[PDB]
Amino acid sequence: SAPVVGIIMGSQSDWETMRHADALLTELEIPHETLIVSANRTPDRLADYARTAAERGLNVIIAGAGGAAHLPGMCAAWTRLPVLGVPVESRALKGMDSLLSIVQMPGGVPVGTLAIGASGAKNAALLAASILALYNPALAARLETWRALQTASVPNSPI
Amino acid sequence: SAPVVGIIMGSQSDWETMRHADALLTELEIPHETLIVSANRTPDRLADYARTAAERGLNVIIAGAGGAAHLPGMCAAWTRLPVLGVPVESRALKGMDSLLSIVQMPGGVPVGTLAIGASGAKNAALLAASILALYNPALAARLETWRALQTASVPNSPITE
Amino acid sequence: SAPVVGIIMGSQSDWETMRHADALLTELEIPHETLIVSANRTPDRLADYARTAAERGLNVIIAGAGGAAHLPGMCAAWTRLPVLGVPVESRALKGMDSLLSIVQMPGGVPVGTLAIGASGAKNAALLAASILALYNPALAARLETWRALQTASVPNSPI
Amino acid sequence: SAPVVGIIMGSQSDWETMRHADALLTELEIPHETLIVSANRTPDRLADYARTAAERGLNVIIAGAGGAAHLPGMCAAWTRLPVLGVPVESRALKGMDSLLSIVQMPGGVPVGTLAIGASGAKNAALLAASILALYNPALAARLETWRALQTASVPNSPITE
Amino acid sequence: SAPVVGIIMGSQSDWETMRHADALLTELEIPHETLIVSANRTPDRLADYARTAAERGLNVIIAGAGGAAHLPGMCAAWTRLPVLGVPVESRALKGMDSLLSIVQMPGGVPVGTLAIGASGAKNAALLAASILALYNPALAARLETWRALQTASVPNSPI
Amino acid sequence: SAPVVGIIMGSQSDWETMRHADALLTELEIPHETLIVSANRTPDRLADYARTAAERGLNVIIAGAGGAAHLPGMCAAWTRLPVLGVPVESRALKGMDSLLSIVQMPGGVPVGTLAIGASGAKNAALLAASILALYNPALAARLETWRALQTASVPNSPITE
Amino acid sequence: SAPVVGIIMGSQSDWETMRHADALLTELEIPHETLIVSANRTPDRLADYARTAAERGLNVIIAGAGGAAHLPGMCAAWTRLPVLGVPVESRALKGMDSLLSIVQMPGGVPVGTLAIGASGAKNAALLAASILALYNPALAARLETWRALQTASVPNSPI
Amino acid sequence: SAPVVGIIMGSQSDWETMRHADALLTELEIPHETLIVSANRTPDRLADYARTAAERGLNVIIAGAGGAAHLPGMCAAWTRLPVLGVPVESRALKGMDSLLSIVQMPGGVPVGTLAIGASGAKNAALLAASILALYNPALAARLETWRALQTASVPNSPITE
Ligand SMILES: N=C1[C@H](C(=O)O)N=CN1[C@@H]1O[C@H](COP(=O)(O)O)[C@@H](O)[C@H]1O
Ligand SMILES: N=C1[C@H](C(=O)O)N=CN1[C@@H]1O[C@H](COP(=O)(O)O)[C@@H](O)[C@H]1O
Ligand SMILES: N=C1[C@H](C(=O)O)N=CN1[C@@H]1O[C@H](COP(=O)(O)O)[C@@H](O)[C@H]1O
Ligand SMILES: N=C1[C@H](C(=O)O)N=CN1[C@@H]1O[C@H](COP(=O)(O)O)[C@@H](O)[C@H]1O
Repeated sequence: SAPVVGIIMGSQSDWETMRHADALLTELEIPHETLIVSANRTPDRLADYARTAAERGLNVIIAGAGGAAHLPGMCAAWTRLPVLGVPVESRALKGMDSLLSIVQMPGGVPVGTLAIGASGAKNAALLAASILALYNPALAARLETWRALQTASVPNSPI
Repeated sequence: SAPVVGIIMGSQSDWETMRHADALLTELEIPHETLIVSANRTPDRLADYARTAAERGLNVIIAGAGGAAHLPGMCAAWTRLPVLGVPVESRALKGMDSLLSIVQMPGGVPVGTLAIGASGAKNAALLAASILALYNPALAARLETWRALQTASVPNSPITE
Repeated sequence: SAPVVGIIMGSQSDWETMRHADALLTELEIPHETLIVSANRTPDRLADYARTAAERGLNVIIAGAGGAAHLPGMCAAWTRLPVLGVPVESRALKGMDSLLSIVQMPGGVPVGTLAIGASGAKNAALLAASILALYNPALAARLETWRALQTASVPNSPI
Repeated sequence: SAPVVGIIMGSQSDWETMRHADALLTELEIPHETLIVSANRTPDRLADYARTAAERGLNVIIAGAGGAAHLPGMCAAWTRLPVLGVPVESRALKGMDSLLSIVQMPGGVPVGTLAIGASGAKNAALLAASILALYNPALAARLETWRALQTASVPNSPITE
Repeated sequence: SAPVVGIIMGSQSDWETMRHADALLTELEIPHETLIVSANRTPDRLADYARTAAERGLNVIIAGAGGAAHLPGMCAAWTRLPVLGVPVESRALKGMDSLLSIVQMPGGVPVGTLAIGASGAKNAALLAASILALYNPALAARLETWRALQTASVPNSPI
Repeated sequence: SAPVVGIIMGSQSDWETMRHADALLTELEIPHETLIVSANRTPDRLADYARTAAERGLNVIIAGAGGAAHLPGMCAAWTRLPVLGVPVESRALKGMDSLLSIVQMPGGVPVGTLAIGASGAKNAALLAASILALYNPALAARLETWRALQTASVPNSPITE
Repeated sequence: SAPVVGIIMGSQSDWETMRHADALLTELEIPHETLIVSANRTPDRLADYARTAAERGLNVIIAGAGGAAHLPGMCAAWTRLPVLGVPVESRALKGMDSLLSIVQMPGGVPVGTLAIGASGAKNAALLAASILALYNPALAARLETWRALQTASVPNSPI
Repeated sequence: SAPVVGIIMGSQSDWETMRHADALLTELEIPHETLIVSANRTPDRLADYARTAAERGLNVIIAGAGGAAHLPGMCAAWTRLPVLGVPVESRALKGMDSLLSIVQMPGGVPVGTLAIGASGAKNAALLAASILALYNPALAARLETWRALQTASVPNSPITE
């Protein structure tokens, strides 16, 4: 019942994108928390959140942000847990700024980066699930089922 | 000594980049295998590798590729295991083609992507380590020590040649 | 009556773009099939489709996909037939990601790439027709007529 | 020994790239001609070449060009034959100007575009081969053998210098 | 009364952009013609148009096109007259493809390139006017007046 | 021998690029002046130059600049004469910053932009020549001869080292 | 009561973006002026404005423009005062052209550049405030309060 | 001799770029400190530095970083002082990743960004100088003299090797 995955995002504006990560984890019955945390506007909140993640029982953190998107990398800077990053698409640069600021992390501080937008958010949840599946047979089976349903449900011809 | 991490790359040319992932895993004492598999040139070899990864005991796959990089994504298409992708720097487009071909995976088939080049390879290994550390106390301690040393090793002031 | 060209696309989302390829082939009376095939979501479906293409009588394959667009290159990886690729334009990167993932194929596995979007889809069909025309006089004549009508129909002044 | 494939390029500078297309066709025993034709600098030469390609027996045209690359597109404008385009890498923009100028053809005038550089030239020849193989059993067998050898020749593990 | 400037565009689709060039020339009372000419769809029409431009009395040609935009450069390839190019903005790449295909012309075949879109079209007309002004005092004066009105009409504060 | 074309550049560093414009004008026998003027570093020098260009007899101004290239645009802001701009290649961004800073002029202040680098400088001179040729029969003939020679000088087949 | 910060923009079109800078300065009670000044259309107006800035008592200038955006750099070329630049997002290149034309200034003529768009405009005002705060305790306190309210007001969870 | 400007950089590798900022401040006689602080690798070190900057007497912070450059932005997150950012050129992406990671700060946390590379470092120091000059007549005169000399030092015509 206690969250094993933490979904954090730069602002309310990111919810439209990050909700796909939330929905996916719920579907796979993965206990998690969903919060707003800004690296630049709430730096101490991030430090505390990331520092204590492991102690609170979290195993994976999904972080999403737009623009310069410092959130994912800074979260990874304070936690030893795997951090997955979702570039949130934005008006001007369509998430290209977010993508580079997240994926180009220096050696030593990784952020497993997913695609820009909703699909990236969804995949961050699926990637987190695949990580948890390594030591949770029940979840692993549910993940196998989800993947199998995806493959089997793709139509053979367009409508 | 059974491998828990599989490092695959599209070619020998990618090794200069992927060797950094191999070195880091060895440093952290994580048993792994290193192979060359091309999605575009040896698709059946990739299919066989990816389909049997889980049953062979692998827990994480690190895939490196450049250009129209399809290796990580296709590997992820055949395995339920987490797949981490490393964009190998390309000559003309400096790895931008590699990056987009890897990171822009459709919803439903994830590939955790790392930085272009050596730094990415190193982080892919560190990310796989943090994944394995979730259920390996010994490795977790080793990872912690490694991270802590990195931070304490950063100089405080610049050296003027 | 048996299809000599196969139009495959990553998902239903690509139909809005790939229908232009379909329409063009029908106009030129080129027998063909139109299907949904995902390299990442239905890898085995793609392997089987591409592997058996030649045996089924297909001469050219038109493949369209958005995002990382692995479909065209992976199809070419399994078939000896000419594979033409159409980058499908997408929200964030406007098909630039799709273009690079398709056109930058390594030496040994070609994908004749067309423009991003509807025009690329239309041109993939026209390119496939020009290939088939090399050994089909009737089609070659119809293609000559289509090209001639295009050139002759361009207005001399804007409205 | 009549040519069935025509390899045209904008300049001598493009030859370093296009020679790879020439070499591959020769390897597959495909009769072809190799010429220098510039759309921007020798437009009338291009018009003559493209208009007569079909009547001269050519079946596929491989065109290489860099910068504001118009050679492939204009060639396609005058011939009904399939035209394959090879973006030659440019100094400043690393071939991005070459790529967009070639691949972004308007609906109605196709140009099958290949990768930037040598790899593109090689694939343009392989693509032309696969086109010709549709109605040439002998070439088809040769192409098949070539592809099969490429796949079997890929190493299984990396060499550590 | 005979046109001294020719405005040519790739297709009707470009009119929304190229009309700004047309409007500007009319405002400055510069005799001109406005036509649709496609380098790729009507190659012979372009060759003939460009080849005969000088003989017909044209002094400057404004050419606009989107996508690969071969029109401006190919026009310059056949005429000795100054050719000005306008990259027409397009759906996918926002005219970046058009810009590079026009501005990156090789040494020996120039195309004076203007900004992407309506402003570029307007400026192509103004640039053509500044060229004609060099040997037409009446026009030069009207151009001076237009430039003076532009500068004087800029508000001092936003509304 | 009064100059009719003015070639200005932001710095000595830009000369390697702009010398190509100077050489071409001299070749076509077009009297011109070549100076260094920076919009960002010598704005008043630019203002004086641009305001008096027309009264000094100049007919066309060729301006070269790199980086946040403002020289061509600001020159155009002060003169009614046609201003041609040459984007000088930049180190990091390979001239893309130079290109956009020059070509994206607001409606009302034109700058005819040429290719990044040497080719652009050469074309700026050729464009200025074609402008001057409109009312100079002698130059027109020289320009025609120059163009015709360029086309006839293009090789027909590639040289294989 | 006399303005200590000058907000200048390329045209009325930029107001939608630059108003955020205006609003921010008013909120922090920083006396300022808001004007339209075009480097390319009103060069002499800019020269005079920038040259006299210091004499008029201005301490910081915020300049915003789209497209080639010469305004910020040219303003900095004529004044010794700190000049902050805001790339205004535009149709075609989404402000990437504006960003490079502003940030890539040569050594010797700086322009502190902010993000593309509304956020950049807002931040230019905040940066100007932080500069003024260095020698105005009352403003410094109000700035501390504004920053504190920003941090404290960020929600803990998305709605 | 108390420092009023703080120059921080992510690594020793960034020094080649940031030394230009150090040199300019020293030239203008502006007391400053130069340190190495990484946002991604020494976050706690950055937090301590940024939080105490104001109380330690610093007035302006110049931060240089490359790649996923977070140093300037995070420093700005903890201090009310103006923070100027210098994008350090990166190998593959030539500093574009550095630039976007720095300049695209969210509304509410400003970072005045300068050009990619050395020029940016130099301008960051000049910008900090102009800020300090607002309330330092002596420095203002020195800055004025410096600017005036730069303008008068620009050559009027190019040197032909
Ligand atoms: N860049 C940040 C910073 C961070 O945590 O890195 N705080 C949030 N952002 C991003 O700022 C962007 C716009 O936020 P806004 O609508 O609150 O102004 C969002 O994409 C958010 O993720
Ligand atoms: N990238 C792929 C993968 C493939 O086959 O390569 N499967 C399909 N896609 C692309 O994913 C994009 C979005 O698909 P969606 O609306 O089903 O989430 C489409 O452009 C589709 O072509
Ligand atoms: N690229 C060309 C080619 C040329 O003349 O270069 N013919 C026209 N185009 C461009 O094709 C684009 C789309 O045209 P369309 O709406 O007729 O399909 C237009 O921007 C037009 O300028
Ligand atoms: N590029 C300039 C020039 C300048 O001052 O640098 N004058 C104004 N602009 C920009 O031109 C763009 C479009 O202006 P417009 O709507 O008046 O045509 C605006 O973003 C404006 O900032």
